[PDB]
Amino acid sequence: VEFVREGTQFLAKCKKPDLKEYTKIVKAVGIGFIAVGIIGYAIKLIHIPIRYVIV
Amino acid sequence: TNYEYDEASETWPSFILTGLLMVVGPMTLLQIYQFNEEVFKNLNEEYTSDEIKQFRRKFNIIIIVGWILVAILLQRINSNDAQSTSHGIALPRFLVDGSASPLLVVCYVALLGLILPYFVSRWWARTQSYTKKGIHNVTASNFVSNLVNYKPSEIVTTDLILHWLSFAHEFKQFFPDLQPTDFEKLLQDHINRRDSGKLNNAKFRIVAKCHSLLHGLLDIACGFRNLDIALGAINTFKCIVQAVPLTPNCQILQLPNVDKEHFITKTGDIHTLGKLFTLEDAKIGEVLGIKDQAKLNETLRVASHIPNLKIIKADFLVPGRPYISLKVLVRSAKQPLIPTSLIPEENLTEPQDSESQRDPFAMMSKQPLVPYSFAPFFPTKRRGSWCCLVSSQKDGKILQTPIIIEKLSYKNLNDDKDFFDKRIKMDLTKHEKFDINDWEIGTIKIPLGQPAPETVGDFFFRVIVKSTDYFTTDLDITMNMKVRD
Amino acid sequence: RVDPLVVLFLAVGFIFSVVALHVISKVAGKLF
Amino acid sequence: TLEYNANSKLITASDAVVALSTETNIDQINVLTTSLIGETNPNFTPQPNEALSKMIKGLFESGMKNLQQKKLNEALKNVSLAIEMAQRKRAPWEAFAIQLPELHFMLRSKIDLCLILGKHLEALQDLDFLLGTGLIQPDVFVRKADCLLKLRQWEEARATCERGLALAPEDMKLRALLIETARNLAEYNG
Amino acid sequence: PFESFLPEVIAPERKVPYNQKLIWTGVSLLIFLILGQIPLYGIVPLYWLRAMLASNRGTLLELGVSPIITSSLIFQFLQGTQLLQIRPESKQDRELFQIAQKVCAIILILGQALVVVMTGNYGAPLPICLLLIFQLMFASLIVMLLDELLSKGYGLGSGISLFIATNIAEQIFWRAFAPTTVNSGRGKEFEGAVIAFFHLLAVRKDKKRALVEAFYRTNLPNMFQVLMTVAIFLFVLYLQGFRYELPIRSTKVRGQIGIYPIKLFYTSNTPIILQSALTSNIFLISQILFQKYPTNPLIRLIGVWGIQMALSGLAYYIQPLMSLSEALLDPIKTIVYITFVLGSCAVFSKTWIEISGTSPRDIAKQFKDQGMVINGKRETSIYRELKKIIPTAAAFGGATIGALSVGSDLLGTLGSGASILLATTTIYGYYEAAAKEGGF
Amino acid sequence: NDAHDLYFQIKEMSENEKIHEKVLKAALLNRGAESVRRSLKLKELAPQINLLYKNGSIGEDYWKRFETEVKLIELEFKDTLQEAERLQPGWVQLFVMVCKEICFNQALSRRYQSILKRKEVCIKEWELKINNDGRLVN
Repeated sequence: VEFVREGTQFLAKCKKPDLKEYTKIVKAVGIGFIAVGIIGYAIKLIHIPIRYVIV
Repeated sequence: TNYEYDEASETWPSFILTGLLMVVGPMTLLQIYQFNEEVFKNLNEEYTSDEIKQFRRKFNIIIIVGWILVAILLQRINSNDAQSTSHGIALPRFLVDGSASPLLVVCYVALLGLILPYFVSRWWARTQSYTKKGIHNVTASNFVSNLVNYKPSEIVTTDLILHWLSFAHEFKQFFPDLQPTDFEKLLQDHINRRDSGKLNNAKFRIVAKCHSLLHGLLDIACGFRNLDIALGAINTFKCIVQAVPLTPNCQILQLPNVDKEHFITKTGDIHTLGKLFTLEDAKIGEVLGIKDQAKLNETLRVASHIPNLKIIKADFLVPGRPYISLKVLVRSAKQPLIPTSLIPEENLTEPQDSESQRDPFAMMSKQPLVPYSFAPFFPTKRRGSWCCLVSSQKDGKILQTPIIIEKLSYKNLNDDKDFFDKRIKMDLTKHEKFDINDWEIGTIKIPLGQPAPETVGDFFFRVIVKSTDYFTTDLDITMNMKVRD
Repeated sequence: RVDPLVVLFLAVGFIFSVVALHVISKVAGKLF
Repeated sequence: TLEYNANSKLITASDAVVALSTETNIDQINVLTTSLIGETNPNFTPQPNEALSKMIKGLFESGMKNLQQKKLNEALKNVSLAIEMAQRKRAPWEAFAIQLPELHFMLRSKIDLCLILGKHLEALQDLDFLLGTGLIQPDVFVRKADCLLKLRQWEEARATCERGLALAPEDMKLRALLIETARNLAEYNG
Repeated sequence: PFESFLPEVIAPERKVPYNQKLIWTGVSLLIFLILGQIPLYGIVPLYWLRAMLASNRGTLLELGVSPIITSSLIFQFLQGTQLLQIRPESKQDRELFQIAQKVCAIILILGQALVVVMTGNYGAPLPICLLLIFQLMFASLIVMLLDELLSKGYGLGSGISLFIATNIAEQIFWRAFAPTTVNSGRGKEFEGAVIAFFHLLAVRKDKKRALVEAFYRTNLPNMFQVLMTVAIFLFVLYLQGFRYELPIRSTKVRGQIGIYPIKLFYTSNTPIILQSALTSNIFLISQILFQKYPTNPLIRLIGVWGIQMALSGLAYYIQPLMSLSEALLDPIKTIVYITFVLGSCAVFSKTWIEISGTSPRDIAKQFKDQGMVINGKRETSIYRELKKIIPTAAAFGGATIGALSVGSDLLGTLGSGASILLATTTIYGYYEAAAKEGGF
Repeated sequence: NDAHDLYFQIKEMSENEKIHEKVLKAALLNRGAESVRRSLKLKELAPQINLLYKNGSIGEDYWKRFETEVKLIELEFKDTLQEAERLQPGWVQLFVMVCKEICFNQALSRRYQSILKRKEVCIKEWELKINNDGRLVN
């Protein structure tokens, strides 16, 4: 029961980010993830008819 | 496996529907969710020449079309009528097995073989050839070679700097037919307010381009630790932006409507704006020889609005990185002298907080910008600027790159406090409208860039803050740091 | 010794050669 | 191109227009040749000449004696002639640490003399040359600032006296010059 | 020690700005993705390893980054056993290590190439075999040079994690916007969530009738899994800002006051990686022995496969939970599996923070070397204070990692929680590096 | 911008027109002085050049050009010393000192000679009205 108490004390000692930086963080990470995912999706999609016609 | 294309055209419509919806939605939502007084912004275009106006003039439907296409495809879908697995794709049949079967692959291989490599190579070459400062490599090499074999015997003048600028490589790309001598002649005509006749469009271009070139030359000169060259560069920039040759009596020649053949012939003692403001209002017009009140008011208003500098308090600071702080008093050329003792000293004091101690430049970056300059002959519109440089006093060599400041409050120049005139001479300090807390005092913070010397004693320094657009009075002070440990 | 543009050009040439071999082998069987 | 004289053995460029660096190199080579002609020994020693220095000293003393005779016009001419002779008829391969101090000593006296006479531009140029050639002393800042004030250049005068005080802050004349410059500049502006 | 003359890319002499580095990363990723889509010419397993190695069969990228990762792990083990006795006081030793890495990567590439061409299902029958080997060999060389370039400084960071995150994000996007169709009795059905959702919303025109069916999709991914995925994504995002900061001050030069942050996810990548690797190896070994050996006491005790899935054995407990059903049927199995995964990730975090050279004693030595000290504490107590924060922080981070992973596995998101957390931490590291550096 | 080829031109002219001998030695000394001055200039300018190159505002090729010229100057000086020993045997140990003195001597002479031209520049820049005797008549 001491481990959860130490964890609670530690998280109370950590720093929770407020909204003003949370919005920038989530914006940056979402932009990056969407930018890589859309590229991947388009690349996998376009290559299917090309692979069919070529081979 | 092996999929089956849509030959009934039943599956791709909804795919295009969602594809356009996912892009229109957030864009429409974003579209739905979506300090410093300037007095010359009107008067500048009032005296600008017509040719310069013509030169400066010469030199969202995606949403609605997406909505239209959405409506069209929605109506097309609504017009439509409609154990083992059967895999299939949403792509139509004609686009993969019709008469346009090789078209897709040939345009694809074309776009992947010729479009991407050529463009990426062009972009890489363009980004690589240019320097980080913002100039070409050939011009930087030429500047360095010129400063390398520079005899200290030759005294720097304006013509020498113009001749050095005449070899700019970026001018050759603009006009591959012209010559450096032609550039020098054009710049001489511009400074002397002479007409090129036919190459006015090129003279304007090179005049507009010389700005970044001069800033790069200043940076390189400060790099080589040479003071005279930097000072001459500042003077040349002043002469270029004001379109006037450098003369001892130039602070009055930069005025809009003056006649040299009359002014120089009449008087020989007026060289600053204070000496001119010492005279009467009609005396000023009678001296300048303009005899036009409707135009005299304009020149008086433009002459009584350029900023003069004056120190209030300067001292060293020794944090982990030593940096100097300045207390500057921006005043006009008409207001009399105020004693420094009248300052409440509160603006001189600084608040000591954790955030302020971490980055002292934060409060400095809060000051507003400076308004647009008054350049009746410069092609484009420019803002005021102030570049500061620091050197040693033992030998006389520049010790760091120049810092250029842009944020400043010109509140003390507004037409509100016009009662504070010099010709009144009735001790306007004891006035009913005199409020010592109304006068704002800007601040300037300059880092040393180098660690403090390990020795003990007094070590003298010298900081200069010159103008970049006008010919006002600047600062030249010498301070010494007293390392004591 | 090696520049990035060289690597990109090598990759482009590689993929171009592969697709060229593919289309040539397809058209050889199609015509004969 | 370039032609070679036979009897004088002096090289002259026969071209109509030539670069300035080429002219400087040609003059340097000609001076070297006319010095090597006079110098007969095959392996000359960096030791300076004697009779030349003695003649220089004699000319300098003859110029200085005009001050004892209170003759202020011919002394400047004599000192200038002595300096010209010392600069021309001295071999280039002589010692530097002996050619520098004598030139400095004569130039200081010449500067003082022309300043006493009433010539300002020449004195200012000579002061600037002496300050740029590697001699920094508070004794020259005073004269430079005085000359600048005489020829009405207030900004550079202020800069000069400030730099001078930045090396000898205990001076009493530099501060008076600073006060005078401040007053003159206040009149210049206000 | 030897001599070598092989091609190698040169690093920039000056710092590359943010824009050029971004452009280079983008174009390199585009080329790497195009390479993984072209099939072979002369042609006529476990999905877990194929996804983890960022590779797929039947294309030029059938090998993937396996040779590079194997060479890196091999030299990691060689550095751990202190056999190379590498000294940081010499750069020639580092150059020799790098050239050895390259020459071992290429020979491992060729060895795996010959192995797969002699073992693969392509067939024994010669010039076709030679050209097919040379093609994949050249592809491996190209991707190796690309990774070396991205690591030389032209890229934001390493390339292996970038490619892994790329493949994970692509799998996630494909499991949500699958444009393919399948007709099985009822009709043509999309495999993506939003696609099938809008399709049933449009073609049926019945709100209540179509929504209740499109939201469940008992057989195919639905919108509910997408909501759970984005929810856990924002959750792990909010869990990133948690960090402990302690006040520090320098003693060598005065006026130097700073802040040392201690994140919650100290080495988040390693414990989940170790757990996934051990679980995959255990599953593979158990399947192999159950396929080879028909029935034995120990073979039945360690794991028995059925409807394939392991059941009634030791490997039966190690299998992750599918959904709330199997959770409520066997609570003891769920409890023991949760305890096992939590203990494993916790001890992995502990051993990794011990072996990586980031122990509280090591950071105390580092501070004493730099001369840093706590603002309101003495000098001889820095290690004593670190002992009270660092191990607890590591254990708690590992515990939360395990909890997030098991929650993702239970809620039935679009993808496995491990890949999602890896991608998120990679993106977060890139973003924090770009922010601390300073640039647009 | 050098007098290096001037020495070769003088040598070629002497090979045909039978000019005096000391002019060759003088031109050789002049070339040596120019070379040693350039070497000292490069030595004293190297740190600031390296600083600006690390700052990233000078380019890349100029750095390599500078590094090349560094040894090119040394090779030219070595060739000049070889030619000097060829012209006069046992005349090397004094040649270095003669060069080192004449360099500074001619530098000082040029710096002093420049003042005559330097004088009128300030006159034209300040618009002064100077009568004879160097005095001001306002």
